[PDB]
Amino acid sequence: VQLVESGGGLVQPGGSRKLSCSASGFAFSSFGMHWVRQAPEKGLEWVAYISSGSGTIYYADTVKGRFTISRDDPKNTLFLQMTSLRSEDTAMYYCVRSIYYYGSSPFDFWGQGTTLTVSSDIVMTQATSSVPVTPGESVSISCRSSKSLLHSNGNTYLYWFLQRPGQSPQLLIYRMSNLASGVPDRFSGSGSGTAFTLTISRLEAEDVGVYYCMQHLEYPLTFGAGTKLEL
Amino acid sequence: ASIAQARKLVEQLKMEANIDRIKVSKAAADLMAYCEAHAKEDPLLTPVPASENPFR
Amino acid sequence: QLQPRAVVALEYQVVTILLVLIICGLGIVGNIMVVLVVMRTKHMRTPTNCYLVSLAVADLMVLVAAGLPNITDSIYGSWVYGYVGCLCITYLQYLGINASSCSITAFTIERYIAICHPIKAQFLCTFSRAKKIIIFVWAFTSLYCMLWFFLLDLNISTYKDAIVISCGYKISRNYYSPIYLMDFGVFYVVPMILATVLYGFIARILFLTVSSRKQVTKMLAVVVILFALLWMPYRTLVVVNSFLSSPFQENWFLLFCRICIYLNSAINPVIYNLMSQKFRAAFRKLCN
Amino acid sequence: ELDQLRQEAEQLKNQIRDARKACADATLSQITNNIDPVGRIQMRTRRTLRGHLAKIYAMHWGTDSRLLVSASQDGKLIIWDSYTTNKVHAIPLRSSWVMTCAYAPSGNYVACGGLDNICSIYNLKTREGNVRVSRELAGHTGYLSCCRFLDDNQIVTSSGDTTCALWDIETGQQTTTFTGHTGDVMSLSLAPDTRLFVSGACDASAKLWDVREGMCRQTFTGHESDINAICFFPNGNAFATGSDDATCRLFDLRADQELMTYSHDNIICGITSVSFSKSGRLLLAGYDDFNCNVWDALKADRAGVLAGHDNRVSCLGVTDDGMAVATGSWDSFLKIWN
Amino acid sequence: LSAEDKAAVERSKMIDRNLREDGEKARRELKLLLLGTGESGKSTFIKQGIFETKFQVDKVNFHMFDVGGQRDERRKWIQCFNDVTAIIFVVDSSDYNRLQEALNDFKSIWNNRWLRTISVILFLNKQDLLAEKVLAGKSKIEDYFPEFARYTTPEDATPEPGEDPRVTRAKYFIRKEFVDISTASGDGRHICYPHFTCAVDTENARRIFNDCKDIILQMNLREYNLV
Repeated sequence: VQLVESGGGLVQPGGSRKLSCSASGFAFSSFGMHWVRQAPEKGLEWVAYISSGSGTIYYADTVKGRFTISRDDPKNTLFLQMTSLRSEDTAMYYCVRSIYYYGSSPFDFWGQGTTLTVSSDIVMTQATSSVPVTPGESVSISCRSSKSLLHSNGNTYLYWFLQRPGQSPQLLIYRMSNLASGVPDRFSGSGSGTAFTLTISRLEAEDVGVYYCMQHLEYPLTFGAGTKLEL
Repeated sequence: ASIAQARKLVEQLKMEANIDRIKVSKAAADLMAYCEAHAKEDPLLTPVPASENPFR
Repeated sequence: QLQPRAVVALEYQVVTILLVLIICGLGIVGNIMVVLVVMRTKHMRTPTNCYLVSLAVADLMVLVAAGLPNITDSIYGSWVYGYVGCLCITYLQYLGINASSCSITAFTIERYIAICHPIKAQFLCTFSRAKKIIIFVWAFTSLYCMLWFFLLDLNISTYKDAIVISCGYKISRNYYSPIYLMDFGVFYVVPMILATVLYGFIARILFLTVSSRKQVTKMLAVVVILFALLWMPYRTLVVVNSFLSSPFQENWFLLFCRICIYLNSAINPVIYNLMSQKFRAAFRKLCN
Repeated sequence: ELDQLRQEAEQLKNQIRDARKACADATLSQITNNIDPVGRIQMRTRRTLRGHLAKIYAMHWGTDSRLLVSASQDGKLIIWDSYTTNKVHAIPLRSSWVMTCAYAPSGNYVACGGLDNICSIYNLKTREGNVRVSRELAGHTGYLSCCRFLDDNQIVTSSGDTTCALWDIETGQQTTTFTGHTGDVMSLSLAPDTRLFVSGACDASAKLWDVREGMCRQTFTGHESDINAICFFPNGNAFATGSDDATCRLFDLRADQELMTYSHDNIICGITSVSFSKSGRLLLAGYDDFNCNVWDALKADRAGVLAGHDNRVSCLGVTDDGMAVATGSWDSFLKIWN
Repeated sequence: LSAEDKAAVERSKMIDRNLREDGEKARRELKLLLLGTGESGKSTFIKQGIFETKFQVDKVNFHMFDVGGQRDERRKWIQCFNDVTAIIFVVDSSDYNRLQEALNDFKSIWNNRWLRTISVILFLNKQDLLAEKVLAGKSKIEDYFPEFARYTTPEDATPEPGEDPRVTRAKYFIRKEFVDISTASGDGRHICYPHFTCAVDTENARRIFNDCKDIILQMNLREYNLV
């Protein structure tokens, strides 16, 4: 499974530029797709979403009316049309895969990303920012939500992402308790409604990245500030 | 030759004859005890309220 | 006119009441019978049953909404119901007598397609297609009968000794030639001509187990003749009256035409369900 | 030569019959006559599953009591979310003549088969996002009857010949062959400990096999026609068989005897599927008269009737927690009862 | 209620659309089932586990199935071949030793409880070898059937213009056996269509098409309340 994105560069304010992401190694038509914005020295932000059959399209409030998302099924590529660019859009843009059936892990694969340079919601709070760590120890990362994420159907909607330095974000835990495929059994998650915690046992050198806390109860999707573990 | 089939049938009957069988009453008592021990936690036999019914 | 009204000599009374009670009761029980048989039995999802329940509902409408006011109008002489009574009861009268004809038309067309083009009918005639045809029939007839809503009235022909109220027409009778001519045209001559032509095609297909070919042709013939003959008096009277100087009431011809209506409605279940084997097997499995 | 063997076989059969007669000290009905009856069971249809366009021939519940797999003659498997009636997956099949379907206890794979003589195993959890055939099991010489998973790697299949097989999915080979039947094997049922299993065939007999040794242990007779369904008791010491003679029979492993016979004078149609409740108190049987009946297992009295299927009820299923019963029939509809 | 639930039900609706499209595509074909023994030649009678055969006559798609490798004694997989358009039974003629077995097989299929409403198209393959057998003598059908001593050919039906009278009597007796078995029961729900064919005939597809039209016509004569 490979996602290759292209179309970035330096754009003067008020211009227009189109981003494209090429997909291979999986059934593109059966998966929904997102666009996620990283910011230069800030956390992740959600941009847009298109469904598998393009029936439903969602946009962030900061890009509504100026950004357009489209999907090409015969030619497995995804397009993001940007109009009326401001200096606040200078960031790195990621394409994220999603399928959304019962028992699935939506935000499973992320793209490499493209660097673009110009010139009622749920607040997800990660109070701690930097935690010094030593290999072989156990640490916990907390998360708080303005609204309870426990649904009447018994599912809570919490997603844990790990972003190693110089790499794309990687899914760790979905629905607070289900471990993602390829994730070692060191990681574990627990919580109830509003308070959440990600538990890591037997810390290794590969866990030096920044951990993010995401909700999926309602649109728009919101991320946490980010907690960094430093050796 | 049918001699091999006859020998196989005879051997199978011989190994099926030497089975330690118990009386019918003991098995009936065991089945009744199992049914009575699990009379609860049987939604079909004992219906559950609508709050405990995922198919409401 | 003359003050003392022409009174029933209590032969007209009894004869009218008994014939209406008999025809309407038998037709009502037959139509309820076919609806119950097709709904209670498991395997009546065929398009034929869609057409025949449409026809049964239309015939029940005709009976309960047209024949039973005849009992009251006979015993009492006037239309003892009200303005909303005339509007609603008469909407139901016309809606039934037109929806019966449309159901007959569509069933004749599908009989033709199924007998003369069997493989195309197997690939084509489904239950969903039948449902679509039926709902289109009912909607396009309800629109016409709303047009009937906007034109009825209670006419008062009063003698100096006693009064008579029978609900009639808002405007003059001679302006009803469009409604009645279009009614005659579509709902009488298109099913009659279609039935003759298409059932003749069916017969020429069948003639070329011959015992299965024997009774079906006479059944088709009796269906066509019954439709044409029993529907001619009412429609022709209604069209002729819209072009006369002073129309023809005479109180014994109108009985004739309305009895022909109710006989058609009561006879339809017999000739369309009871004469078949599917319905008889369903009644046997249902009712021992 | 052959006369001595025939005489010895007849003597052995007489000895085993005498052993059964000597072990029949009492009747189950006489013992259970003092037990209070279960009363009237009134189950209402709660979910109706639509989407199949042909005759449904097999179903199987998952271990989580939510996911459900169904097979139909249109050539597609559908995985259902029974709580929300959603279709999780729709798996095309190379052969449209499918007669069986199985759901793995781990929930990772499904299996199907039929007139193509091949047991096809499908992988449901793949990185590509689609359902793909893992391997096609071949080696049977007859139409593939019911199949059941032991774990993620072993499966037990029954064929239109007189043999059953144990397969290794990792290597795609037949590890053990179970011979002894003289007719077409129709149904399978696995013991809760997965150490034994029973097979019903068209010789009006049922046999008990052990998996690790491949040797037949017990043989059960009493039916007058073809056995179509078989199902273990929850405790694993008894099983019930449905046949075409309008009769359900309860058999015993420890006593090796017929224990109870379930029949009615008003039932003249064969039996398609047989299932138990969680406690074993209720026996549910699908019938050819478009209905499903609930039988008191101990008292052999009818408890209730399930009606609402317009064609032959072809399969039955009860969830592991025993909350609901799912019935599939030839009218391309599956209904969940509770 | 939840966003994931809405996405799941949208996926279910897409699956529903795909299923409806596939079912509509597969609906427009007629399915036929082919039976007969090894002697029959059923493999080569239409020139154009499970064997698959497709042919088209007058823009109508036919889908014929042959079940091979199984046992012909007991056939319990017939229940999955219910609601087919027709069943094609090919009989090896000129083989007097297994004519009784073929008649027994036809009787078993005709009286099956799952084929009460399914008609049978009967083919008597390679009538040529029958012609040389009845013209060359030394092979008496009288020995295998004692009824072939008082039987006379019907005066109504007519043979081929060049056909010998001796061939026609044997052909009519062999056809009469199957017709008698067909008419012994069935209550008129399903009928049989005899046909004489050889290995070099190219009109069998048209025969099947005409018989299928007759079958569907008789089915709609009862489905639609006419008979």
